[PDB]
Amino acid sequence: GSPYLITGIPKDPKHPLPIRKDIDDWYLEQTSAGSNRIQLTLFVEALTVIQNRPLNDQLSYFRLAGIHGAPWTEWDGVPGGQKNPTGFAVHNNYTFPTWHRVYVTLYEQVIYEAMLDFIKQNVPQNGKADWENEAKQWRLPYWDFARFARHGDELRLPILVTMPMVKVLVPGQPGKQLSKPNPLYRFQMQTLMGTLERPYAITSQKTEEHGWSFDLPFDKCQSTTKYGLLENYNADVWADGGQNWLRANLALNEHPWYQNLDGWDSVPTLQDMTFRLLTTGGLNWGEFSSTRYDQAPKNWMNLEAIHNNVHNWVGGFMFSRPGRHDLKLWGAGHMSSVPVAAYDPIFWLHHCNIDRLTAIWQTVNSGSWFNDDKSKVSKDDDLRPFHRFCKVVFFRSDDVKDWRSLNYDYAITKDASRIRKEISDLYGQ
Amino acid sequence: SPYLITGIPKDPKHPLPIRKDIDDWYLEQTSAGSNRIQLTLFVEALTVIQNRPLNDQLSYFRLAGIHGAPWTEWDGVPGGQKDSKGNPTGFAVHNNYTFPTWHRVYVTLYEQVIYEAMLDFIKQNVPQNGKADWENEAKQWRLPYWDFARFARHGGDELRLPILVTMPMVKVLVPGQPGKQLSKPNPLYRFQMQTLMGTLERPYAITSQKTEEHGWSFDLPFDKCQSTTKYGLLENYNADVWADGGQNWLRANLALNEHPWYQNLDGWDSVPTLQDMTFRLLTTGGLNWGEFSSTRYDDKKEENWMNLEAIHNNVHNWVGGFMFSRPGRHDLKLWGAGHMSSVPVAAYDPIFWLHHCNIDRLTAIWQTVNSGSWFNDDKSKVSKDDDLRPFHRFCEKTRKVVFFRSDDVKDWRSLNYDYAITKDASRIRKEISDLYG
Repeated sequence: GSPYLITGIPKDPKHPLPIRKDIDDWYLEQTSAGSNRIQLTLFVEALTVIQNRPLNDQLSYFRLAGIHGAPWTEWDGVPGGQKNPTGFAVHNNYTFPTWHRVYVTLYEQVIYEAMLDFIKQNVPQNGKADWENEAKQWRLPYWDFARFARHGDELRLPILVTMPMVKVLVPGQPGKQLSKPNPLYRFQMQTLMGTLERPYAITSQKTEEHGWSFDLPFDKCQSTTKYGLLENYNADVWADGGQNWLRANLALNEHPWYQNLDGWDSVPTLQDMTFRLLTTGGLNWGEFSSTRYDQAPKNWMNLEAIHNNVHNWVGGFMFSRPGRHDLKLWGAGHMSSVPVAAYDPIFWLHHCNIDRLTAIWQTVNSGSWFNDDKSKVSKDDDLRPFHRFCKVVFFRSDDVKDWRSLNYDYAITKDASRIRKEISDLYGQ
Repeated sequence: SPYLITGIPKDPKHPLPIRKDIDDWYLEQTSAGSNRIQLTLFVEALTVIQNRPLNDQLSYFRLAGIHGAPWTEWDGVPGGQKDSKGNPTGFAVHNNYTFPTWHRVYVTLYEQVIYEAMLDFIKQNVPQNGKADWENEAKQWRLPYWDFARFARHGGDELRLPILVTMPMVKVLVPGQPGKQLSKPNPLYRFQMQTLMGTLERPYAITSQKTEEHGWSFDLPFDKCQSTTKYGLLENYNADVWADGGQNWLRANLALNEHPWYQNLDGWDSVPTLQDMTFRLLTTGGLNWGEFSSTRYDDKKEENWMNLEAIHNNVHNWVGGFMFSRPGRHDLKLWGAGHMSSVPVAAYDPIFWLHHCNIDRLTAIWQTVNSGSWFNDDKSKVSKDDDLRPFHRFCEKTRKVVFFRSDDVKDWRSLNYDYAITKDASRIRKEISDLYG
């Protein structure tokens, strides 16, 4: 049904600006004895429904991920097949943060709507009000890739992302938990993705490694993978190369930046680079938002550059065998490849945190919004393919300058009096 | 009970069938067309065996239980044994000269149980017209071995876990409908129960297992695992991760090729790769059975070659993951613990058997080029006549049920299997050089 208006979760007066929580904190709460476990259940059941929707359902997980890149089809009546090929997503431009702000909100809203469906069909009548109230309080959790994980000093993929199965409530049965395949662990189709019905087939994707072109064999995958695609391995391994989360964690903490860091004062960790992003003063929106601005600054990195490295480190960015010292990080996977990154469910949790970093930076740089010579040109670009009710029109970056208009917030931005102390507590050395 | 172990029965149409390299076998089964009957048989039979209940002593859990935890009876032979530390221990022999022969029988038990389950599968699922062909493949099938010392082929320069062990799903034939195929969970990828193993009914619960790392004690939380894992157990990770810590096969492959030997190699001529260490095992002259077979021969070594058991101990570590507690930063790349590194629970990981199949093959190779070296040095002679509990056999001479003893399996061909490499005594030294030198 289109156009599909993207609004964020509708406003309820007894749910003022609910917050998007850190996914590790949220998971730990939901699985504690003092929680009803309803939000975890709702998220798992809803995302499972969404992933199981057919290709001709534009609110299926496949089609939502397909907005970003391959297989470069139409969405919501907006044509695809743009050229050479590429998707709706903005990369290397100043609208990178705002295009993705709307994309993350779309995902969140679709999940919320599926939660309501689940409740109507599965919850005892006397429990629906309670479950609905949890659905209205739920927002899409973020993965804090720059925060040291709880340990009863290491950055880690989310707890829940590393679990193949997850236990959920059986509505109306205080005892029953049931273990189910975890829809956050990976996404797979019922066949190899390169054999999907036209026009949905996922092709191999070109990459360059040590000055040679390789074909990343995503057409040969049935499941998304982190690090599991290696050259000169049998293609039956590539069908499901695994969620090799230990290697992703290693990459996050070894922080092999792709940038040349000659002349830098130090090689920062991912936490310290993030800290500098949020605390370095005097930068304009174009400098903060995108690689396009750049001779490049040293001892600081822009949001998109950090983002690009984290994608590489989560997905695996070396298909062909590297030299001896790099073998510890060998392997390629979806998140390192723009055309197919959005299929890995961690994509959305990562972009939730990029959205949070943007909100934080906005809060402490309120005068810098598409306001310099460079980013000014792009401010009024249509953020296709996303529709809103003004007449129905395309989103523009100014529409989402205030993320609260989309009826979510972050704890760190809600409590703005403390924001500089909180940035220091979380990410300061 | 008793379950009489014989090896797969002799069929005159199938003289001494061979145990194949499981990567070669996998490619034979899947590459030159869809010649997938043995692959289907192995997958379907092992799936049935893994899904048998605990009160079936030919269930996967109970067969794996023979080796170590939970330290119960099998085939009417009581548990309750203690090891050199005074801890509970299983029937398995470690640190004695019967290490190779105890495990030779164990591997044959597993192969025999699988074959019997293949026959049931065929009777239940294969139409009359296909029975002969499928029965022929079952009778020719033997347990494949994982050649941990051979470079993996490219369609080679590095050692790797088996292709098939790293696949979560596998495609099998539908016997009823030639041309039709189904993707199924791969029973070689991992083994799991339907609850955490620490909460199984008495007396089968798997406890945590105490291990030493850098001089300090750790309780490896195998009680909190539903699934076997390679490297997935890390200290101060949430227990929900431990329930199924994953098959982290890239880390296992890294360890195999980095070969972090646990022994003190001070003053060695060089630090051998796993392939070269295996070469040296097979080609170093003037060794006796005791020296070849066990870490017991020379304690100080464990305090320019390495014995079979010592190599086996390292390979178990490298497959399973041997660091639960977080190491120094320079060693983080190999952090993580898992079942294969822990004697009490290693047999639950399906790769255990493929590894031990190659340990059996290495023993057969060594025997072939060291004729007469067999429990007859001053140290190993005392163990020659040990009962290999709990394994029963029918003695044809006395017509009694008795335990296996090492001399019963001196000739592995009496158990009705062989290895290609041991077929031609004229060729074996060349083949050792071709593969490992």
